[PDB]
Amino acid sequence: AEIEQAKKEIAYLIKKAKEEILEEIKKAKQEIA
Amino acid sequence: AEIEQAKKEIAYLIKKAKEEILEEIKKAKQEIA
Amino acid sequence: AEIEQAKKEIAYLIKKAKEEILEEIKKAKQEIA
Amino acid sequence: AEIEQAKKEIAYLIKKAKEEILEEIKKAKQEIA
Ligand SMILES: [Yb+2]
Ligand SMILES: [Yb+2]
Ligand SMILES: [Yb+2]
Ligand SMILES: [Yb+2]
Repeated sequence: AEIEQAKKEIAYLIKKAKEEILEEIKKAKQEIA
Repeated sequence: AEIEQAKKEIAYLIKKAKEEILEEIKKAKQEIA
Repeated sequence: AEIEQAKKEIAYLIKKAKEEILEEIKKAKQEIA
Repeated sequence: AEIEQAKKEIAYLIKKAKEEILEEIKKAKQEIA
């Protein structure tokens, strides 16, 4: 089930990227405001 | 049509990530400026 | 060549998301600083 | 191994996008705060 495996891997990369970006926006906000 | 289904799922994850990130930038902007 | 087509479509979505997010960070920066 | 190649290409695009966005948040932070 390689198609599904590739999708799973991509989804995990998106989930990690999203979370790190949201964290960094929030932490910048907290530093400034 | 598994290839298309995987693409659809990935596209939805990107769309959600994009929207949440843009929202959080705008809300930070509004808090500061 | 459906695999390649799906990749092309995903790549375009990432490129649009990246560009919009970078634009919005820069415009927020310009408003504040 | 086209499925794996497409996954590799997508992963690289995500990695570049993530890194550029995180850099730009940090640099904005540094300019303001
Ligand atoms: Yb987190
Ligand atoms: Yb929204
Ligand atoms: Yb642009
Ligand atoms: Yb870097």
